[PDB]
Amino acid sequence: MREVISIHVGQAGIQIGNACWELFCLEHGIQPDGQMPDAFNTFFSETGAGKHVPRCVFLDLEPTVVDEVRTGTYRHLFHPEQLISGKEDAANNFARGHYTIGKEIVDLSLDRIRKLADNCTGLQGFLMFNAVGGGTGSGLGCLLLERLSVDYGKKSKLNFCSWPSPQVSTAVVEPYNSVLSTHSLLEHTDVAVMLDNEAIYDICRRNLDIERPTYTNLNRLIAQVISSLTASLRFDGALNVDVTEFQTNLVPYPRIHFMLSSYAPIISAEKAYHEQLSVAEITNSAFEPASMMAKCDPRHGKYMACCLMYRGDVVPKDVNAAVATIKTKRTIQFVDWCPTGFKCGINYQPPTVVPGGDLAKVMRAVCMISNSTAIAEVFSRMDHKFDLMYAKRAFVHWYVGEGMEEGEFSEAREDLAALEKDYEEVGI
Amino acid sequence: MREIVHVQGGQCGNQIGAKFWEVISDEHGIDPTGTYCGDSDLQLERINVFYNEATGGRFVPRAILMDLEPGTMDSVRAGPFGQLFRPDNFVFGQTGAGNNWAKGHYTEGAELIDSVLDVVRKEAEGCDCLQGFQITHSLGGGTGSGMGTLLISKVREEYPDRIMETFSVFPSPKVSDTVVEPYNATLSVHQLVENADEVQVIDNEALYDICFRTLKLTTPTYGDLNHLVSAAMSGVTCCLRFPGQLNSDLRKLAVNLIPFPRLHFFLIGFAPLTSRGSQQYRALSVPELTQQMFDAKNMMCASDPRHGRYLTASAMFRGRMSTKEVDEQMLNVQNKNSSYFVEWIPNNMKSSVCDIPPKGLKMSVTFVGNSTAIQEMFKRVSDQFTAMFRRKAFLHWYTGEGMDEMEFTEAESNMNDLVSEYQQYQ
Amino acid sequence: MREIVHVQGGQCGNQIGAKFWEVISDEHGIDPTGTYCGDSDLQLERINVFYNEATGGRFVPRAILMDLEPGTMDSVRAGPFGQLFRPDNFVFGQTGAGNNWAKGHYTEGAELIDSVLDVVRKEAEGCDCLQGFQITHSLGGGTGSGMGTLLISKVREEYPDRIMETFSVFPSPKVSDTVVEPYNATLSVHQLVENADEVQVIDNEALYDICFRTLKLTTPTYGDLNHLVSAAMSGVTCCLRFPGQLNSDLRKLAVNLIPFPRLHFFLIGFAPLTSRGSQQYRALSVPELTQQMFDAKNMMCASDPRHGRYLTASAMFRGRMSTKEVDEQMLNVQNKNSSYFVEWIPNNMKSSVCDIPPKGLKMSVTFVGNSTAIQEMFKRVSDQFTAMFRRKAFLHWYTGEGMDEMEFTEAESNMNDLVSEYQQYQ
Repeated sequence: MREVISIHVGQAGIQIGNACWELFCLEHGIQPDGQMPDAFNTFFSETGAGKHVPRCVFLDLEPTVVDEVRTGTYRHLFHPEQLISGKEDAANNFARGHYTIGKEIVDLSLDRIRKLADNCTGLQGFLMFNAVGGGTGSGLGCLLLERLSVDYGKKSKLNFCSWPSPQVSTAVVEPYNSVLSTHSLLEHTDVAVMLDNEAIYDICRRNLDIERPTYTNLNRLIAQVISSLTASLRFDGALNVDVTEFQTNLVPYPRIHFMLSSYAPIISAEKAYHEQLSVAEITNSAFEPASMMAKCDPRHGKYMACCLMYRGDVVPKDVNAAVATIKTKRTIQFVDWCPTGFKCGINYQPPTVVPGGDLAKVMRAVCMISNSTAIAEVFSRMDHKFDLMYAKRAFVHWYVGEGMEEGEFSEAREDLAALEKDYEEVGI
Repeated sequence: MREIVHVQGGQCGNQIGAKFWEVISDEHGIDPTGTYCGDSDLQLERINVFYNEATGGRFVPRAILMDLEPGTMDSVRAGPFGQLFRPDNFVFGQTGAGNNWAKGHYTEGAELIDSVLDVVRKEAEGCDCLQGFQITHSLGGGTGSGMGTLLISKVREEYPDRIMETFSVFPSPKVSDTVVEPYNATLSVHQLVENADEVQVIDNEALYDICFRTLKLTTPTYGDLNHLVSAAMSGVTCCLRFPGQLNSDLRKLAVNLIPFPRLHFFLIGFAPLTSRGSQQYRALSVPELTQQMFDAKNMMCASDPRHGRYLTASAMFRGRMSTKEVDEQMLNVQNKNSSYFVEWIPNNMKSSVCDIPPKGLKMSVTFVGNSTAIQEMFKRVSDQFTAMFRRKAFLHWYTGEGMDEMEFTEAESNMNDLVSEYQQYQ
Repeated sequence: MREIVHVQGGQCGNQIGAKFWEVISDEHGIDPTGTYCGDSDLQLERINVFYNEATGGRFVPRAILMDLEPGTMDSVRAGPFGQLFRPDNFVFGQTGAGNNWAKGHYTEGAELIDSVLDVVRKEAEGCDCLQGFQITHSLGGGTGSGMGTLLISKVREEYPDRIMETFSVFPSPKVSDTVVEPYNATLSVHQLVENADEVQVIDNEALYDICFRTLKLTTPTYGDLNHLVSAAMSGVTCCLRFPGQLNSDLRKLAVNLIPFPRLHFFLIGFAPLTSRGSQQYRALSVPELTQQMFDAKNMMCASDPRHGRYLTASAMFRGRMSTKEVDEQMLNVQNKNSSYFVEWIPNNMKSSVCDIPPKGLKMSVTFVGNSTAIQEMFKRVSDQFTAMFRRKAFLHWYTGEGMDEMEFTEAESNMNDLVSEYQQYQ
């Protein structure tokens, strides 16, 4: 009917997808076996006697993280050939993900995607989840998106990049992988949403009061953002929003599609005790500049287009009252050529809480996805890192011996330089 | 007799139209299952204006429900008074115009317009001679503003001399959804100034103002806002369905409001509108109706009427009421607030009296006025349009999808000419 | 017919005005639940002067309640006769003018006057034809003297020809609270002499004398003090509400007792006033009433009238009573006290007899006087003002809210000439 196809590439994609599919199963009330005891058709298919299989593919070059899904609780939820694993790791190399080992699994991946997409017309789009800091997430991510652009041309392609942090790295060669990925996802994606790890680290320190969080706590918060994004496809609402709606409403120029996301409220079970979660204050905390999910303070940018997804016990008059206060607040800055800069979407179904998680049951929530010119600094910062390391050719011999040519560094750098000049020209 | 064919387009149009059929069924005494109850001749004698006999004695609306996204049509069917509509009159789409006027009008609107136009012709040719068409849609969206205005163009080519009334909601002034509002609005107006006979403007923000300060309703949902618009929709067409002392149909309203064919944009008002607490305090009389109807605080357009002059205005009264106070109060409002009416028209006001009030009230009035204070709305859309167009912002979604750069310049030129024609009379 | 709109400002005004809605309520026989009890036509014939029908049979006061703190508004609704008022006639402030005339008139009152003038226009224009407005406030306070005097200026701009009868309670002669008394008094008076038609002054020191020496109460509360002032405030407008041998209105009193437009400050008195023990002992006659009426110890103004001359004076008698003894005693007092009257207006006295006395008496009188002994107040406030202005004490809050030094000099000059023009005719 209308459905969306999720692609998870890399270890980051898979572990985010594990949390994402746990939330989707619990909100529609299907058990890990796959059968519940037709609005939800957008994420699950039908296999005979009442039983539902997800519309996703898991892709990884190591066997490790995909075999651990295969032996977990969700053995029979996923189709056995939706979880594709290769033999050897890409090993933090962009060149390995495209030219050496990437070609052997992309053909098998496209066969699965074609079989899963030709059940219906009215395919809404694709969701990609990947890390640009890695080898297989960045390298094979590009190769799949080049292949998808050739076959499925006009379909909407949303990307969720787990972007490298300014301070915390967990890799040394990630400035190389990130600049090469951004060059090649610029001409392949429609909308790219920037997620940073240390942004969610600081959110969970102050809001959830978790001093020592893990990746499993991060991925729950990411899953709540995706749930709020695609809530309108699944549930009935007062003002619904599609997947194809974002590209008409958020991206003003073809190259400018890099955004910043936020979710509010993120409140603990003890913390909910004392607080009225009013529509006015959950929208104030969404725009509160410290509470971004990308570690870019939006005081040093201008907002260009902004999309608010209300979910829950939300009356439309309090949305209009709350967004008017934001516009009149003079520390929030808008670009001159975009006088009206809001899309509001309101859904009825409240956010579902995972048992034994860290979030509390809340009656209403906001997910905000905005385009701003503050993303200029997150591209300048890797560009400072990239020049400092490429100037005397560190780590280059791993890439050039692996199957790509010296010069793709130079081409990717000038493409990023072109993107930086584009953000500067749009602001003035 | 005479018939109105109803066409309901977009998510906004479908849920405004779903509650329209709730109020008209209630006033004609139709059970949601389609039967009649109420045992009165006056309800039933003129029912073919909105309904069709179905040889099982049930009445089916002459409504065509049209959308590109199958979500909102499921919602209308599942709700109360949802089993009333004919299932063949639903025309689904699969893809959805993502707030893009291009895909509403040109590319995805084209493959569905053949399907909807077949159904409209089946209903239109079915009667002796129909009176006209009424469309409820939105101009800030894609499928209401794009495909709804395409339908207006096609039906005016086929049936040129029939009346065409449009209940259209506009972008709100202050805070406003769907960031490409001025692209959608400006492109839809120039396709609607040439092809619609009377256009009646609604804002959501004006309706929120009404429900806060007059109705004193604490949590107004879109059910309550649509109920207010449906009240005004029934008041324009009272005289077709019920007898009265002075009848006025839609063409009577058209000949009496619009001096020049280019200017046909109307402000809509309804009275009385009182809170539950203040219902029992008020003297519900013709002088009170006329005071409440001439407020900026009561108009369902976000355009302050005292900043302009009323070119021509009309008041459709309902109930058992005395006609001299219908006449003398309309004289009273012209004389005392003399600065707000234009000079080269003597006796600007039109009155019609119908004998059947809405259910639960004793007397009501609906106001349709051609004001030149609607210049303020077209200037607000036009300067927002010129803000974005100079920088070529969000243009590649439109220009890449099968229109040209020149249609935007034509749209701005046609709407700036509409601004200029209003300015010469004030 | 004729209606008086009653408009209340400040904590003092609202506690004084709560007792007006007690003493008028029981004289017209209105139940605090809204209904009427007392089965007599004469109370009910002329009730639109202070009340409005509410189509439930209940009577709602024509009262406008305005304050900048909700604290005294909580007191009004909680007490007896507190359910009578319409809640929409209540208008609140949240911040409170902290005894600053500047923020009562300029800063805090600016955002609230738009709301309260809306409520007054709903009541004023809502009737057939209005007579006048009456105001209760203070001069010593911020929210009574600032926002109440701004309302007088704003409503005079809309309704120039209607009467204004105002109770302002003055700063105390001997000991006064609220250290900015002369800044609130002098700043209010120069706008009150240009915008008020009649002002009759009340002093708290005067009421302390009355309740001690005449009423012989050991513990006079402000419940009891406001009850005494409210008794006289019924008496000046009584003859509008009940028929009589010789009728009088406020405009009857206005044309007669103000000889020149600048001097319209009045003294009030009341008789009879005897203690609880001496109700059974005193012989209630018109000769004894006129002896109590021409006494400084009956006056509700803390002045000695024997130090000056009564320019013009008036006595509104109430009760079924013989008119000769009304007329001959007024002649008797003018012949005996030759030097206490002015010479070049012969027969200075006005009498009016209304036939229905207040409840619990058989005969009563309410006394107004335009005296030139009111120079004691204006000189006493002016030299307290002049002393505190010479070295610029407390000016920086009033300069802080957007005044100048020049408005203070004008305020002194406008009131200093008022002192001289009383002295000119003494």
